[PDB]
Amino acid sequence: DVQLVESGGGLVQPGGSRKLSCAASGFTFSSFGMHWVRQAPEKGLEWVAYISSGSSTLHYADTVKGRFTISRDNPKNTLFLQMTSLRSEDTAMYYCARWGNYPHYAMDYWGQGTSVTVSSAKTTAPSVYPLAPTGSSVTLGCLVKGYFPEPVTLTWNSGSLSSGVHTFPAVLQSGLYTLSSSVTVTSSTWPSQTITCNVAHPASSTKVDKKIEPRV
Amino acid sequence: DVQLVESGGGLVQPGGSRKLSCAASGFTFSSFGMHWVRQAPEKGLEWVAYISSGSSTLHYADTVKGRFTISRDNPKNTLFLQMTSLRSEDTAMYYCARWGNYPHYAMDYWGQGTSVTVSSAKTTAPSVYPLAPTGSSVTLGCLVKGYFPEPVTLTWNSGSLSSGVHTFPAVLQSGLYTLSSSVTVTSSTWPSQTITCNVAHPASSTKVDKKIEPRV
Amino acid sequence: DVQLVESGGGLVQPGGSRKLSCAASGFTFSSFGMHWVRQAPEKGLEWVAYISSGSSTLHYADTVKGRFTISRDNPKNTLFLQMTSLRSEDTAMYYCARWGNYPHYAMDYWGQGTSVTVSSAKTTAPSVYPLAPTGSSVTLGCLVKGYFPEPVTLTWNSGSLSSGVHTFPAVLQSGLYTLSSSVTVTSSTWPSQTITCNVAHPASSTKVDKKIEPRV
Amino acid sequence: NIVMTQSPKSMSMSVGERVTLTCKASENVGTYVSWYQQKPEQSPKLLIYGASNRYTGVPDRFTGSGSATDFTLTISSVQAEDLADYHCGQSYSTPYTFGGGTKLEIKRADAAPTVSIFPPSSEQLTSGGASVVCFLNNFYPKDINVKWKIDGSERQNGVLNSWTDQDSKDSTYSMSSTLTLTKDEYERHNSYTCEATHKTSTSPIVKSFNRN
Amino acid sequence: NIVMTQSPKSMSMSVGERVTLTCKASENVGTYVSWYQQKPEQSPKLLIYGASNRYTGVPDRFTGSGSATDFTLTISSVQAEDLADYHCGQSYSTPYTFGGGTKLEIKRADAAPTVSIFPPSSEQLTSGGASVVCFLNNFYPKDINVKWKIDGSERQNGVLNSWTDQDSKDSTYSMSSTLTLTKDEYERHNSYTCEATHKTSTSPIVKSFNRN
Amino acid sequence: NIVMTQSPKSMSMSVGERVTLTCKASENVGTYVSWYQQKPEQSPKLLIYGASNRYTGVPDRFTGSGSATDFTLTISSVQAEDLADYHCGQSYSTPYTFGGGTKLEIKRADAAPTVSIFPPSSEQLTSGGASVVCFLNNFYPKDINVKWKIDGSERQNGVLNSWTDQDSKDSTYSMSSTLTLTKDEYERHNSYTCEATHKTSTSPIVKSFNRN
Repeated sequence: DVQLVESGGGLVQPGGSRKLSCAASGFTFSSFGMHWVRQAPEKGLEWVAYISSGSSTLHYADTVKGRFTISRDNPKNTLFLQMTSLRSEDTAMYYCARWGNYPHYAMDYWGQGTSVTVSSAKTTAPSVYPLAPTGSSVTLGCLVKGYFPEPVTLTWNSGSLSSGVHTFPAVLQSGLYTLSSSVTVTSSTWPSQTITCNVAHPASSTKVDKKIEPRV
Repeated sequence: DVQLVESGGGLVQPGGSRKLSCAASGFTFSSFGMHWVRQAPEKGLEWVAYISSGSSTLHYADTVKGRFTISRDNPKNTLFLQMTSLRSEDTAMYYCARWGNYPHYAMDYWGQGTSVTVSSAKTTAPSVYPLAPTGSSVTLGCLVKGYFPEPVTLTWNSGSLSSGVHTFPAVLQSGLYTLSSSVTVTSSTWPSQTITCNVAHPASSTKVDKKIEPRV
Repeated sequence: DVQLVESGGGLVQPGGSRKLSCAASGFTFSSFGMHWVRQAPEKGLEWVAYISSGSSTLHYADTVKGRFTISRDNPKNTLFLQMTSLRSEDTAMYYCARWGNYPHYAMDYWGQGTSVTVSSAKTTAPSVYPLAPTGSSVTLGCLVKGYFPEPVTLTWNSGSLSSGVHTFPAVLQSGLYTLSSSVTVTSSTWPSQTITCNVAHPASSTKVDKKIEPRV
Repeated sequence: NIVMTQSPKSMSMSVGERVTLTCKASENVGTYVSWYQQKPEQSPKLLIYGASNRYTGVPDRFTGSGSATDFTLTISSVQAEDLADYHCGQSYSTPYTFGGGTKLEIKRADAAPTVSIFPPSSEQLTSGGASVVCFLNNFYPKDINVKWKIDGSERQNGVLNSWTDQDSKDSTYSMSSTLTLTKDEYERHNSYTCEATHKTSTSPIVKSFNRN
Repeated sequence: NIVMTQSPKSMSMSVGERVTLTCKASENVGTYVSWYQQKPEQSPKLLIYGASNRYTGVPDRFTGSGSATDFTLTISSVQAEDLADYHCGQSYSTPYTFGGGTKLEIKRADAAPTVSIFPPSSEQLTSGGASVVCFLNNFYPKDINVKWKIDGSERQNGVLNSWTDQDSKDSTYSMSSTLTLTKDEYERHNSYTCEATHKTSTSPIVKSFNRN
Repeated sequence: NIVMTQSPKSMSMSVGERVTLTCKASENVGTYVSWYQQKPEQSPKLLIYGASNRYTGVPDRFTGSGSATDFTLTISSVQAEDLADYHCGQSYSTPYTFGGGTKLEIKRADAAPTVSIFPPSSEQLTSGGASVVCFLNNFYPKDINVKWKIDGSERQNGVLNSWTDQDSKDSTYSMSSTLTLTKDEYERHNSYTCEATHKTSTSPIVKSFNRN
């Protein structure tokens, strides 16, 4: 079927530049207009740019005009977004969408989204701290502190522990992100069977595991 | 010249299913009827199935009718055997053969054979034990015990020791196979130059080397 | 699909001769012009020779004219390069390529490359020396010295150790090649679990394993 | 520009009931409003085109309506899997524009938060940091107010609050509250307390420990 | 079904002599019998087609004959490389059928077996197992009978016997005989013996050791 | 001959950014320039034909352009898997010719080299040889200068330097430096030192041992 796949996201400094790609398959690419639409951390969808099937009619949102250029390479079935003079407010998840559903034109198929963060903050792995505490149940935790950019991903016992895990959305303080995660386990079997939070940070290729040790 | 190559063999549980392939080259594949023929551990050749050049006339042996299907993909020059409802008695080496030699129709070209074992026994690496013992000559040995499925392959000093090596055909006891191998070496130079039996078991990707140490 | 496979590479003395082969399948061989192109150790691609589908139009690069002959055997679907009066500068990886992509003629399909070394140096296995050294991590090494011709291949614990292995490209000194390889392992588990570098030298069928022993 | 005002941005509805989402345009549209559903991990998916046509595989429980200036998405009856962000959108003139979105949530029975408090780990302390953490787990509704006290005194400097989205398992919320201190200050006080105000309690729910 | 009865299944012939293999059909055939040679590692190769036509690269020493119900393969004179399995086959009606096959072997001078016996390795013992192994090497003819004794008593439970095919080097046979015991039983007896009966000996050939 | 001058031979670009590779011909071409990508282990693969047509399975991020004398390959945006050698090529007259090639690498953050030094093994010594080895691992950028000292004196005779290509894991470089001595000379000096100069350090990075 129709397939749209994106890449090129990442961290860039303000005033910087970057180029996103959107690969298409399962339809005649050169017969459809295509869109870029974005979605900020808070948030909501925002139309960015449109290009007709043959790259003749191009349209831009007011806030990107003269900074962004949208283009396509029809032989290679690929849609592009060239971003320059980047501002903080350009921080968003970027989606490509097909202008299909003829003759009721609509964004019928969307890519997966590729994340762009625009900041002068640099890429930093998190520190990771175990949070130890009758109950029958006991709650344990994992503090993930001072990383950049978003995201981090959290698992407990490498995915084995599912239910009762709450992973809280990150918050920015003093230039970096912090989040925490909690898990609930049986009180009669802790600590005699081990609990580990695993944290990975895509942007810096960092992975950390942390056993939760008891303390009175 | 005419080339026929097979694959798809392996271990399957009774009642299971499997598909064998036979690749052809060096002749016009779509102009020949093809056969599958099998050969059990004990043994003898047995005709399994026939398919005419254009897949219109198909024939089956009585013991496979309604369980096996023979087919071909002429554009890809490939012959197939689809096996289902597998029994123990289907355990065999499977060959494909071209129905050529017109007008004296005969199975003129054969593939290399691909082995099918049908058993509820599971894949297990062997244990490997050195057998140490005036002679001038001394005989040493290698015991390969409790593996499945067949085969294992045996070498001594990695192929360097050739003559005087006897590797005995496997025997099934208590659900698994056992075999042994012997080699004869000069008495004046053993143990001062080392003798090692090397055992490899295809089905489990296992390889084992074992030095033969003296003992009174 | 389209398949091109080469062979015939190896070591030859200057002034010597050699013949490379390129097998074709998955297309109508006799309907395409074919090329030989080469790539030296340093390096870059270099066009060597062209032959039209029916062997009537042949072209040669200036530096090979009168020394090399390109030919083909259409019934056997094979392309050849006959090399004579070999110089040092003919040392290269040799590729065959199909002249396809009609009507936008281009080298659309390439063989895997077969290596030709032209030298009066003789085939020699390497000597192999373990390089032993707090860290948490410890770095170990493997010195591969005085072999010819290229290449050698390096693994650690027979492929089991992957990440952190760096194998450095060979350098020629005093007529032979030398290279080294490094690996990083956990400091708490060395030497109590063993580390071995394995070296193999295709040209001389030599294989060497070398455990890394500690020393103060 | 055709401005789309979507309301409410947040809406809770009991299973079996009727959800209504409104989208008012600043000027008139077709037949050119579309609706998109966006589930937590995923990209928006087209739900309604035109103003009332369902797209492939969209349940009949989803119906869009309206004309001119005023459009609606109604889902009757709401089911557990309808939890998502819903966005209206005009396809009638550039610039194409979207509403601000609506987060649809399941209404359920009130639940008091289960609270755990955690002193800074020895590993953070040894690095000079001192974050104290309070988990407020499995509560409903989502509005909750957390205050931190140090030796009995309120402290709003260095407090990070974070809410999950509605949990698929039990439709409850959870939130995390972190008081960020330096070790030098942490070592100078004795007691740490997080207090929360929530619908299910007349008095503040309190959790405390003494540093040791 | 056209049943092919091939005899003998096993046949030995001295180099220079005449080998004859018979294949009788349960009903009449062409001109549709073929013969196949199968060397140890390999797939069958077509040898005779029709009933008497040689296939490409088949030595003139190979001749097939027969008609109706009764066919033959004769190789005169047999050479060392003729060692193989030979299979007859009818191509005249489905189901195509094969004979049971004949194993052709070189006849040679009698040879007494050379016997070695091996106690269980320390490595097997430590794992709880106890196989005792006897090699009976380089003998002819192939028929041989092995018995195991434990403390002088015959034991046929746990005995695995295995014969190689004829050895290309000297046309002799070798066989392996393994007595499988548990370590608990092995440790409870003192002496182990394999005894073999063969043409080259009026008395049993014996090999023994005492456990230590 | 149509000479193709390709520049730069070496180019580093941050992920997300724009790579541009130029190819200038000594005389005018079509519509006959092609581009090839060659990943480390493999043969060249056709990337662009004509001057701007993508070949099967070539990502849209790859675009070629140009005419007459001047052509370009641009990849926007560069991704981790774009690391390769890129070659331009004219198909317009014999002799068909290629550019010298461009090695595309990922630009990343500076990294100081981690250095290990190794005395000659006892096994080499016993054979009369004495190579001393320095590993300079996981650094960026790739330019680095290594000097060897023996008893404090610089020595450039017998020094072999070798760089890996960019590492797929972390986009760093590593290099090896070997000082080749005879054992007779090695035994006559006390201390061996490799010193390196790199962007990440104002002073030489040094690693040393005393022979024993």
